[PDB]
Amino acid sequence: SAEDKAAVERSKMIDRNLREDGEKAAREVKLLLLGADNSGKSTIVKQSGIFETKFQVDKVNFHMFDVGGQRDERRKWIQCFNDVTAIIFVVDSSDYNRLQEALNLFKSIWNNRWLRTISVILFLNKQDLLAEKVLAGKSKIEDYFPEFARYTTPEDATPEPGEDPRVTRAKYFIRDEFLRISTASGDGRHYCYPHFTCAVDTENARRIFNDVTDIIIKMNLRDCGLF
Amino acid sequence: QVQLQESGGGLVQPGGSLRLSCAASGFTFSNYKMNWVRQAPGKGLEWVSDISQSGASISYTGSVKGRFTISRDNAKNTLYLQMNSLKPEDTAVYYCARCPAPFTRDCFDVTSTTYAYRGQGTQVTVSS
Amino acid sequence: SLANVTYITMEIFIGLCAIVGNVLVICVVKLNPSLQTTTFYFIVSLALADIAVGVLVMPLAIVVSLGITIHFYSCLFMTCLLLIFTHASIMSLLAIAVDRYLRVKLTVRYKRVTTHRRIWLALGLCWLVSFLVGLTPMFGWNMKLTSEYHRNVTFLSCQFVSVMRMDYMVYFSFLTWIFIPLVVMCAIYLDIFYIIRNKFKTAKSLFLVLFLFALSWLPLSIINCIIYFNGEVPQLVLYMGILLSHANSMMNPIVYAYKIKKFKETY
Amino acid sequence: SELDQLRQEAEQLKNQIRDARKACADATLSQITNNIDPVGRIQMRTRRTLRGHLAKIYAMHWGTDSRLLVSASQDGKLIIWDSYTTNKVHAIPLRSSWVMTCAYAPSGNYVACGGLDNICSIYNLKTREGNVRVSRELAGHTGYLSCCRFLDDNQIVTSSGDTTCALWDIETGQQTTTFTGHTGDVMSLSLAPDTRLFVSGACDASAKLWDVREGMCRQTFTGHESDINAICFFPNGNAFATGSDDATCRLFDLRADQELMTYSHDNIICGITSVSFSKSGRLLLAGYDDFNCNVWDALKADRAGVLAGHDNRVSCLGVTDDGMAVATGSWDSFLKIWN
Amino acid sequence: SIAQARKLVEQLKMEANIDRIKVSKAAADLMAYCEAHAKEDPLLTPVPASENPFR
Ligand SMILES: CNC(=O)[C@H]1O[C@@H](n2cnc3c(NCc4cccc(I)c4)ncnc32)[C@H](O)[C@@H]1O
Repeated sequence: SAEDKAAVERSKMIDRNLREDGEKAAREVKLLLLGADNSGKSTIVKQSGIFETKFQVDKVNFHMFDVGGQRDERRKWIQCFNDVTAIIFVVDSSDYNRLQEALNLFKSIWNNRWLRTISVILFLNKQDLLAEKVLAGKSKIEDYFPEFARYTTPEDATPEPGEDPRVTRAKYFIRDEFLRISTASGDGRHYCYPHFTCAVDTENARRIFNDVTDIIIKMNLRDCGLF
Repeated sequence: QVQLQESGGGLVQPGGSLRLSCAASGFTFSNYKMNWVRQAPGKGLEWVSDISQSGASISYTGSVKGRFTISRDNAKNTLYLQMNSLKPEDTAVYYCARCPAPFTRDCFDVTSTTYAYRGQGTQVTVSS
Repeated sequence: SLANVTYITMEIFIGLCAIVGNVLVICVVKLNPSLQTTTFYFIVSLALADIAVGVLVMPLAIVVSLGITIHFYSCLFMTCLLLIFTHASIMSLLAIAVDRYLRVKLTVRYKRVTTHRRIWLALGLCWLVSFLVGLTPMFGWNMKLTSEYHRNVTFLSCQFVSVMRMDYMVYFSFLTWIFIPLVVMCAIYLDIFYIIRNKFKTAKSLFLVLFLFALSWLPLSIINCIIYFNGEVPQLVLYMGILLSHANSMMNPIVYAYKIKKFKETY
Repeated sequence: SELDQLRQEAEQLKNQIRDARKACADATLSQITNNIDPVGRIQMRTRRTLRGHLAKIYAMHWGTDSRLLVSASQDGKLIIWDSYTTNKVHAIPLRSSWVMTCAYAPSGNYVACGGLDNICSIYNLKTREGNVRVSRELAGHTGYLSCCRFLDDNQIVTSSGDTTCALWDIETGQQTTTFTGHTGDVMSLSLAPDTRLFVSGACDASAKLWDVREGMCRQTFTGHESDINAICFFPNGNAFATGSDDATCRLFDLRADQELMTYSHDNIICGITSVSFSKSGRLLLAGYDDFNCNVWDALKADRAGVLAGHDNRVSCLGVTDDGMAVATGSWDSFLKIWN
Repeated sequence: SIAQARKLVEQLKMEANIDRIKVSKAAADLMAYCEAHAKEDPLLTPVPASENPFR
């Protein structure tokens, strides 16, 4: 029992370090960065294998995981991100031809059985490119989305100062396309946080912090039965 | 052996109609949501439509809404795609893609380059 | 003794429901390691207090009603045990409220500062304060100090009125340890409601936990305030107040543990 | 033209293989094993609960001593447990926390891990300094490394998400043999008992039998409908069982080159993450997504029992070499030992 | 794609030229292996608690 006692002491010493490393790991917020190549997801916060971006907002450290170095098939490796606080979904809102691809990918993430407890921080990126595409008039959303013709801007919309009504109607329609999916399934377990961002936007880290704060509050309240 | 066999594609005048058939074998057809995906010349893979396991939840991409009508026959294990009012941008290799897992609302990776549960495709050429 | 028979036969019904219900709480938490979370340490601490009501307060509430001729301090220790384990339930409900307040106010930092070490100290302090509230009459707030008649009285009939002082029950037991937590619990559950609204199914949950506290601890406390102001109270409405005070320990798994989805899934 | 001719020739070859399999299918495993007595109700209970992991466990491998096991959880920790005493022998901090697999060398001197980093990291447990350090990082896979198994201290077959399996030389860190042919990404591999072969299950609903030395795919086994997440070789090496997302476990025989039995039930609609045989191969233990592990009578396709003790997804399942225990890691951050 | 299809055909030629035994013979071999090792299978036949290291 001399070596047996040393084994238990080694195990307790090891279990002590796991508790220390778990507390350190709990201070980090794990985020899944997803999006197409043209989404501009690498320039959201602006701070081989899987690439990790670390940024801190209000003394809270966020670990944003951009999964490069994988094939286009993601039905298996996305199950590794079952316990992330949020999935950061970045969409090239200006690219209408790949909007449906983004919508299908968002629909798969939303309805996946290992991702149905994960709230999605949606970034409708390239709003500057979306604004110049709508004002030009060469590319029409109605060619790619016939329901845009019958679409009206919501009364809850918050247009930017000096923004054209066509641009506001366009970007909120894209938001409602993702929000139609989000409201269709996942009753109160997870929520979508849509944000209109540009390439030169500097408040995306704050936006992730505000949404992750909402997610963790709702997660804590759901544990005690309050939410 | 999961095998999807597209048929019915061919040369069709613009504004014409073309019905595609996807003979399915090697899996329980009624347990899977079925997809149609495109391969335009010089363009990436584009999802066209999906039909649910029962056939109730049907969604099309906006470029084909009002023109394409997807249908399935679980008894005959066949996935259909009625392509009416065909335009020249619809000239593509149309593949019937099966969602990877049964009884799943999510449908991952059907537009991937090397997806497995997808047929060899049929060539639909819409030209004058 | 027609009302006394009905009171005793109903304390057993409240007590047996209390023990059976709250043991099933500590079983589920122990048989599922996933439910050994930060949320259920307050529920387990609440469950231990509620079991203590069923096994140590319910039989002793009968003995203080039968009036058996025992010593003053023996009767005092029995009545003090009625106040230890019932104030432990009240402080555990305050502990849940403060914990639910830290989920809404500490936000992302909740699971970082509220370690297992500081919750055990917090739950231990609550139980420690619970003992020190209940063991206050044992340190000279007993009726022995009211007059020079009670100094020499040994082997009296064990009734609550003859052994416990209304100064402790109104000023210390209700105004310090039941009213101040209730004001805090109302303040916490009104602040939580204004955050879930700023971001019906949430008002219902927050009011229930607060109304059942008030339905269980205000009727007995108002009665003790009437008799302290020279008023009079019927014995049957009084017994209902004592039944309502022990009914909180019975309705706690259904209002706190059963609202949690992980708990309700196993049960 | 040429592509259409090659596709027609491939269809003719597939029909030829199908007809050969049908000609060899005179009877079924159900018919042969109909007269044998059923195994009864196999009621395994949790003997040890390993509670040190603070995140979902993706894989667990037993050591050949049947006492030490390595567990891989997605918190960046490889914990090696003394399963008899629940003592943590080692806790290896991982560079990448997204570990999807772990291997335990038959000598016990090394463990492996891998995942989204696309790197199989070999850790030396018998260092002269007394602390476990990474001995070799195996780079070259262009996708997530899904499974790995040591053949010896110097060779390890690693299956990855780049649709290829690779045989590595740990001393040189180079792929001595790349196993190509799976169209979908490979999810699991199972070394044969003689280590001359290994079967790999992929997301193309096909399992391929590979020759380790020759490097070619000797046999390809189809019959599953969905992604094969799990694969395990029968103890004699002449057959293997697969686990898939189509809620079926299928037993494939190498020498018959076709599926022998399907282990499914109508109330099972969840995929299979892990499969493992008992020492005799009579019991096929399979981990499912319904948080339970159904023990399957491998010869009679009867659900012998249920290992229902996990509150989250069962990701891995391992049976010891002597068959004395079943280790079931899961996504509830606990490993349970059953017998 | 032509090279990928040609490689698939060559692999299928290798797989179509393998000596396959009957499913009855393979089933008999698996059943014989199970019945010859059933006594040394602790999961199948439970061992006494004295010999079980997890008791
Ligand atoms: C905060 N903990 C309690 O209230 C517990 O203490 C007991 N408890 C309280 N108040 C009582 C009472 N009050 C009438 C009365 C009448 C005259 C003088 C006095 I001093 C009191 N009678 C009998 N048990 C009484 C009950 O068991 C409660 O669950």
